[PDB]
Amino acid sequence: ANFVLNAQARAEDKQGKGASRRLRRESLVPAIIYGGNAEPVAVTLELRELVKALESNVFFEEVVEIKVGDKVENVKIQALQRHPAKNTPMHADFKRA
Amino acid sequence: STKNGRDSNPKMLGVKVYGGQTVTAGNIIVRQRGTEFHAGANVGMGRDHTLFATADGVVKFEVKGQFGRRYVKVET
Amino acid sequence: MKTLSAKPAEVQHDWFVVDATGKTLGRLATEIARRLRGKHKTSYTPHVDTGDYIIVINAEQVQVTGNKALDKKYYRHTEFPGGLKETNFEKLVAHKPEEIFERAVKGMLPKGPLGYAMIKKMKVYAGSEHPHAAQQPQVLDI
Amino acid sequence: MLQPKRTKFRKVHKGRNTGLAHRGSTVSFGSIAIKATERGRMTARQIEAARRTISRRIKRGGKIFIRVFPDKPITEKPLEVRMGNGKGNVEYWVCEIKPGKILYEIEGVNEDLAREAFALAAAKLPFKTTIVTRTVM
Amino acid sequence: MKVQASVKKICGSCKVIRRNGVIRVICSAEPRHKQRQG
Amino acid sequence: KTIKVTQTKSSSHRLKNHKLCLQGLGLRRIGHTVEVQDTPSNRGMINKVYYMVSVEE
RNA sequence: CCCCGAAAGCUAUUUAGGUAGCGCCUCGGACGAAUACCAUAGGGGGUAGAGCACUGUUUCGGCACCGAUGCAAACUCCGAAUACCUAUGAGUACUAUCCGGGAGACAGACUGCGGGUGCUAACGUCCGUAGUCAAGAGGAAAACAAUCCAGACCGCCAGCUAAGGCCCCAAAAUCAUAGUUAAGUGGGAAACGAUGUGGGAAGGCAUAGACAGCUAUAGUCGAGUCGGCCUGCGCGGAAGAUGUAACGGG
Ligand SMILES: [Zn+2]
Repeated sequence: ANFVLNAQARAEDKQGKGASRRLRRESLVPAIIYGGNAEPVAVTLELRELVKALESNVFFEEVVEIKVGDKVENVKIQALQRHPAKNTPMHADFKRA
Repeated sequence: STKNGRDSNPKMLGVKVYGGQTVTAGNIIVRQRGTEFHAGANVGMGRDHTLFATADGVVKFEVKGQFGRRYVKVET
Repeated sequence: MKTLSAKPAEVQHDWFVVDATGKTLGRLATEIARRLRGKHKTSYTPHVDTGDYIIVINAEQVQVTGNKALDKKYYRHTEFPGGLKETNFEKLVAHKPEEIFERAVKGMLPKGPLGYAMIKKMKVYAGSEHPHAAQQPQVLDI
Repeated sequence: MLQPKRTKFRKVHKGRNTGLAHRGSTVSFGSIAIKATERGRMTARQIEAARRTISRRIKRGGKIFIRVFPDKPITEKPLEVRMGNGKGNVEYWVCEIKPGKILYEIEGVNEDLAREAFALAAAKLPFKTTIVTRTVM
Repeated sequence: MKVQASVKKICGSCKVIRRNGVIRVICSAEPRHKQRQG
Repeated sequence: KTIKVTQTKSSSHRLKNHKLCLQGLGLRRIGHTVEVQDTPSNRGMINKVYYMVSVEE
């Protein structure tokens, strides 16, 4: 409700090292959604939106809505990877809740 | 002056026959300082822990037993 | 031997007059060198001078861009020890305008007896008048 | 001057310094820290000088955590000695620095004071640094 | 005049200016604060 | 069912196995074109030296 | 005149610039698919990376142990890509192997990658691996064995391209579209310093009136303004000896 992330699908041709580097050059972020009773889904987000969401403390405890097209998932942030020297986010895990 | 500068001649240890190859009786399979591999069916062990074949057949490697030892055997 | 060379006895040199007011030095010198060497004629031959005569008037109105008026340096060396002399574009253009054109075109012509012969066909005059009315030069806008 | 109390071997190979600092790039003791953004070497004298500057600036009002330790010995030839004749003698100790390595952390001090102290310390170091603070993840 | 590689403002009456491609610091209160980068 | 392969660069300074791949395809000089059966064994040699050949189907 | 075509390695040597056997060249005979390239299938590993389970070493808490946190050529609970061995198979290729006659060579060099040594110095030195020179001409890099492109049987005043290029010296675009630079930066150099100029993401204040100036928080004044964060290109830091001399020149 308070936090909505707009995402696109990440198909198999957009996975791997080269594809992820191309995405990050395009200034997007790959992410994975897993959790009980369903099959994991791979998505992509916007760096500015992710940074803005992480700027607030309450984001790490609330349930957020990730919307890709018509469907919508209610998740919580589970893990996060950062660049060691620049601190820019590089990947994200979301657990279904 | 230095106090180092010594070494010993090479000893040429290692696997001589790999899995899936055919052997005749007497062929040496593994040269090893200790028992890194153990003798299975149709394989004998020498006094310096060398593994050799005692029958004609095909070499096979596996992991077996309660201690997880590596075994080599010959299938006829 | 079907490809023929031009014969010097049949070469015909025409006379042209060019006004240098407001032109850029190098972009004028390239065209002058082309027409002095004769690259614009279909009888062009590397070992024969087939070019035209070029008169240049209003030589002190030539221009350079950027800060080159203060910064572009002209050097020469008398062969005595320590004898390096230096000047710049503003002083040189107010003093001897012909030297600027001579240096610029000399740099772009070939370095040999034929090049010495080809540079002799360029006449540079400071003012708006030239003494070659007897040759009836034509106006060339380059 | 920091130095190992004991070592297994006196002299070590030169090696190569490649890669990033995936370990030791997260604030774990204090609230604010300084981390290197460029790779290089850090000597014991440099560590001591930076620590002294930071402590003097912060007036011993908080705790300072040092997260780099020099454990690699470096040798040098005696001087006016020709090539050969064995490896040289140990002269000083260094710590290898990869981008992302956190050098110092401060606990219990105001942020402006900590930034002033870190700015003073950075002028003593042979590589570029940056300032980071604690985050949830 | 102080001629140095690093030129900074010392007090509040100092001013950083650029003249003919050179960075200078001029102070209204203290003449000993005059600096030029070089 | 059949592939046309043309050699586009020199093979004088390449690796030994790469030269052997060219010779095993049958190419002999720059600009040479050959026609070969479409089998995985042949596509292996083609993919090994992709950088100096042009392939048409 | 025609054909082929090396090596500067290993082992030993009162041996180290000599020699001998093997490796590498050539000629004759035997014998042909037993050979190689690639694709499938089978196999062992302890390197790169990583980690702290052993051996050492490190920091901060608690009571030799516990909790967080680092490091290792001679540490390992782990662990690739390549390389290597074997079997089957398509296509392409004068391939492998054996028996004999004749040798030369056993001073190597640079470049890239993995390293020891040195100062992460040297056109330094010692190994592994690939290319070139040696024993190789032509075009490009101004000139320039070892870099880039490319392997010269002979002749032609024919055509297409590679690397590299298309203002003049000097062959080919003063070609087209959209931006950046003002330093001749381009066409030598760092920590560091700074209202130089583009681009991007935020934040604070603001026409019930913001910043600066002004008149003793009021008050004239009428729109934007304030301070940081990423990022492109520029500026200073920048002193040498015969002559511009750190775009080959114009
Ligand atoms: Zn002042």
